[PDB]
Amino acid sequence: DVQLVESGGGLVQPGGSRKLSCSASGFAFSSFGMHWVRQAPEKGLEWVAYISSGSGTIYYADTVKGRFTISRDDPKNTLFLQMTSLRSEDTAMYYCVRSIYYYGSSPFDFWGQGTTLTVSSSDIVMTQATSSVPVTPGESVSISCRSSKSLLHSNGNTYLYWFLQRPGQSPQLLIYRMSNLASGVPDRFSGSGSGTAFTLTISRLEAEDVGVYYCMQHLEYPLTFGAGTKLELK
Amino acid sequence: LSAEDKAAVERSKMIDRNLREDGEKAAREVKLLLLGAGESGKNTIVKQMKITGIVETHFTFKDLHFKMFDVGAQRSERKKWIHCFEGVTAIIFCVALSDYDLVLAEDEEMNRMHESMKLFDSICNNKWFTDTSIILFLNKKDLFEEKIKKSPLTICYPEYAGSNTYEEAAAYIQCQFEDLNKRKDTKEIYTHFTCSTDTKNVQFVFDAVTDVIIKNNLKDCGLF
Amino acid sequence: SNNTASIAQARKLVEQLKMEANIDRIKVSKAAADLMAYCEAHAKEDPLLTPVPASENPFRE
Amino acid sequence: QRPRLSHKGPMPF
Amino acid sequence: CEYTDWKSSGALIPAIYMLVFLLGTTGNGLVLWTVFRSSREKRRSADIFIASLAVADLTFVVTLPLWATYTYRDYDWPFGTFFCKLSSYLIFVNMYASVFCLTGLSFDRYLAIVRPVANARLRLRVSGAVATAVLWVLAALLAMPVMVLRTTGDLENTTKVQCYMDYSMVATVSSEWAWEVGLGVSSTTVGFVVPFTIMLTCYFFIAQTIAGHFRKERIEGLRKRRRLLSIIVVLVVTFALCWMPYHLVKTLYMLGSLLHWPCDFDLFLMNIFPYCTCISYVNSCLNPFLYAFFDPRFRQACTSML
Amino acid sequence: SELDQLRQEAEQLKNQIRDARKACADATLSQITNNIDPVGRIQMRTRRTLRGHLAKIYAMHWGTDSRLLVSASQDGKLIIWDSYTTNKVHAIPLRSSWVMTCAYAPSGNYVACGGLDNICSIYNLKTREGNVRVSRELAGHTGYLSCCRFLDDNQIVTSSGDTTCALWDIETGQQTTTFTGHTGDVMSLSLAPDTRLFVSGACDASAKLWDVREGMCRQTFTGHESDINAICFFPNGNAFATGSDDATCRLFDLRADQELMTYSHDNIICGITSVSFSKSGRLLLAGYDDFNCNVWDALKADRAGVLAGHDNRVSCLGVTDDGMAVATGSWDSFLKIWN
Repeated sequence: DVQLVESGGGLVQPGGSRKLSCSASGFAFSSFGMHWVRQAPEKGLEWVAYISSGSGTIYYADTVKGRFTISRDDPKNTLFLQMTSLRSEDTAMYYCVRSIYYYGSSPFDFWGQGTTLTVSSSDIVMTQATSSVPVTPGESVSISCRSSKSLLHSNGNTYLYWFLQRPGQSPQLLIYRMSNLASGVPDRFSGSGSGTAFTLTISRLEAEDVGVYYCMQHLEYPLTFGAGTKLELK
Repeated sequence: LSAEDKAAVERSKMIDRNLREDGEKAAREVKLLLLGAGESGKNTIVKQMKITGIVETHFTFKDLHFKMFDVGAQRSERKKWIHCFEGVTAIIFCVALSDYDLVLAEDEEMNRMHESMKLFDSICNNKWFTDTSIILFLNKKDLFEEKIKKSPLTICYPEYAGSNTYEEAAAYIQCQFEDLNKRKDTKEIYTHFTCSTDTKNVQFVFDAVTDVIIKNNLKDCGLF
Repeated sequence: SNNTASIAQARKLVEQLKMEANIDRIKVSKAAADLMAYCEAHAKEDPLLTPVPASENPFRE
Repeated sequence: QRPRLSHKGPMPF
Repeated sequence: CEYTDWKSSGALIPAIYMLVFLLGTTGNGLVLWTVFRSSREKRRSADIFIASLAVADLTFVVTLPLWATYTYRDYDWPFGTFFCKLSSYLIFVNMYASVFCLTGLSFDRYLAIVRPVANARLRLRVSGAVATAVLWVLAALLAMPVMVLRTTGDLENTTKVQCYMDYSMVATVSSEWAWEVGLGVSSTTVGFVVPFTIMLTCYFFIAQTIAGHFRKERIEGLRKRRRLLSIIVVLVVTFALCWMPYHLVKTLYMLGSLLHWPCDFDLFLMNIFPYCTCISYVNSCLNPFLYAFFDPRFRQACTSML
Repeated sequence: SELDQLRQEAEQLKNQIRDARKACADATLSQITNNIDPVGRIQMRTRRTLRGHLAKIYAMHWGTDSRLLVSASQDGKLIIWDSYTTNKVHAIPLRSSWVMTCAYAPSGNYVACGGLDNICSIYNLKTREGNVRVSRELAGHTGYLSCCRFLDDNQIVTSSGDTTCALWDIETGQQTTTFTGHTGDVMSLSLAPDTRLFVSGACDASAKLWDVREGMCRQTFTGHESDINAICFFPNGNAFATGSDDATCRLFDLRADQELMTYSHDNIICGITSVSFSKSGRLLLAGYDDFNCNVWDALKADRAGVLAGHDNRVSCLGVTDDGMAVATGSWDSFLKIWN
């Protein structure tokens, strides 16, 4: 029922300016904090901007700046993203994210299919040193991740999120905030982990478990991703 | 505070602002209580001011949003759900003036008007309606006048009913209902002889509600 | 008729009263002892009865 | 000499 | 002529100053105690405005004894240059706050009981914290150029200290009086006059809209309507006869200085300013029992106050 | 007539029940627990003053996690409270603003409200829509709903104005059980910790122990002088407390079906709106009409504290599942967390 479709993109002249629009459906748009997340053509994800519900807090990244502007139209359920100068590093697979925040919420619950943008010719670091692991069916494999600062806040919870990017598919939330299972996700994707280095558990690996696993910290707003761990089916 | 904690705080502020807006909207709206003894004129009154539990009403007269909760169908102990209607501006007590020469057709010993008299006395002297005015509507005045032309009022009221004239009988009954208000200083009973074809009862309710609003504003300020 | 309905109501009231009267009972002394034993057993985990340190308090801290 | 009513008493002017 | 010589006046002003102190300080102490203890339960719309008026009078009479001893000492101000700057700042901002809380109460009563079905949103969006804040800030800004004049030091040098308003630190003696006239005229315009105009023009409408709604011809109804219609005038005219004498004697003197008004009057036109001052001061002590105390629920709240 | 004979039989049965209770009344709880150490004075201070409601709070209910909290009011709002940070998680606008009871499901995904509309409305707290939508309107009662408690995510028990209690199926809107044995207005129902025997109190000054798997008035509890307003099960499901407007609250056990203790004071002339029990069942907090909630020692009928600090009558009251806090609500539109 919940659907997010991205519009706008393609090829841009150097120092160009194009607006990316995201029209929402199937959920209460005005109660969700919209996001924008980019992805290099071969590398991992990267956070771009964030507009809260009610247009209260407008937080951008460091690589992108005043060129990138994020706007929300509660009416008509459209999320926007405009830029004023397109450097060569701005060619990416941009993704929209819905995020809702209360006590037991599940932030980064849903994503979108994304849109293509191509150019024309401190922050916590999530490393995830493991790059490729051959995986066999049923084999219980584990994915590691390490941050540059302790993610366990004084609220008794840590702000590490886990995502799965199947080949050719949009990123999907697996566990949110240190091993809390998301909605519509098989229970084989367990979590577990503590401290500043965190592990994962897949248990009975199936054909749908193939892909690349991404990390993200939600403690500080820079919101740094990490290079993923591809699971080659072998 | 973490990012999620601040976002939750912002959500709480948005919820608080919505609650404040809703409360301000509701504070500028008038609560009425349609509650009387006889249900025969109940339906007529509620229908004409409109045009399995608590039923609602929403009519706007002269830029005043009214809601009137008719609670006659509850058929439960009144002492437990009547404290809910404590903020009600006025109770529209509708009673049948044609119950004269009738004996309620059920008890066969006590008049329907006589029972409605105790019902009024209880409502008007209730603890929660100390400062709540009552808009008394005496319906079936046509049937009352034809019955008074048929026979005198002495049958229903042997204790000096007055005269055979409809005006005198109605005045005596209206006084016999008004004097039941022991607290004749805080509240004020608004009596109104309403015809079946009459359409000014909505205007009468509006006038009574405006007067009660002025009274409550006077009390809210220091001028009381 | 109404008389038959009253007879049925009286019969069901009598049946309910008999069923309630058939219930086995123990001593009030035993019930009080059980309540006291539960209270003494769980008296060490009640935060309201014995205030917990402010650090452990989810509200004070 | 006319006093200016400003010497004695508060509320100057 | 001149040579103001009233032994009785000099001997009497300190006593009445101290009397209005010993009356008003308590007369607002009880009001503050009530409006601060029994506030969240009563939730009256006038609590903010009566609280502002009560604190205005409290400050209006707190620094009275030093002025009284100033008069009694045959001048000779025994206090600092900054301190009676402070005193005048207080007893002037308090004057403005008193008249403006009276007019604010009048305006709130207008929006409450004149057009209750067409002015509720305006009343809730204006009559409240924001109106009080604007009133107090405006009072401070109108009393701003007052501490910019007062100094301290003798002019006869016969050990006669005074803290007159200098008017030379800001201007010259040539246009000195010619500009004090204008400053006092503007002060009269924004003091007694304008709040009196607004307060009367809205209390009159309150009467016009209440004498047709409480006029239900019934014994209790006439008593209630008589009470309200009488208290409206015992409200307006109290301000109107304890503030008008001050602003009339003052303006008569100021006009005469440029009119050479004869001195067959000066004997008391020069020495009734203390008496008009005392009358204006007792107006402050009379406010608590009229724009506050009257309402019996407030009264029984006062009985709850210790 | 035969009606007189049946009435005589009923009177004889009542006499037999009374005689059995009297025979089983060998001692008293007050005598048995007189040698124990007095609890002492428990002075609680408000930690969180939950503000935002704009009318009388008619009911509240704690969540299972002892942090989330739900409240209802005449404004027409059901508010989920984050008691730790005073954050309003949700704000549900009711269909009818005449609510007298609310419930938090043990799983935490459902909240139920009802009142003078005679409908128990169930709201879905967890949805991909990102909002709270009404999931089911359980209707069929002929009186105002006064108390509703969840058994599971698909089963609720509802005590209405009319003498009828109901066990409902959330999925299929039919009523599973009829629970028809009262002779008056039934206000408060409790629920055993095991959810197989729920007790309920009415306006006949009688409390009924109901069997929920089949439907049966297992036991009847008399002793009050006026209508029972509040009820609460003991931590262990073999006792419960009742509150009435006769200015008394009593302890009724189940295995002996007699009154154990009556908690009354001379200075208390007002009624009781809500009652509740603490963990270990040493404290019996009761919300009175004299504007303050009172802490009673359950084992010893003696004063142990007063939760003063509510302007109007204390309507609703509840203790957490972990016993950390007491959340008290009143008609002055304020929710207070006492610890």
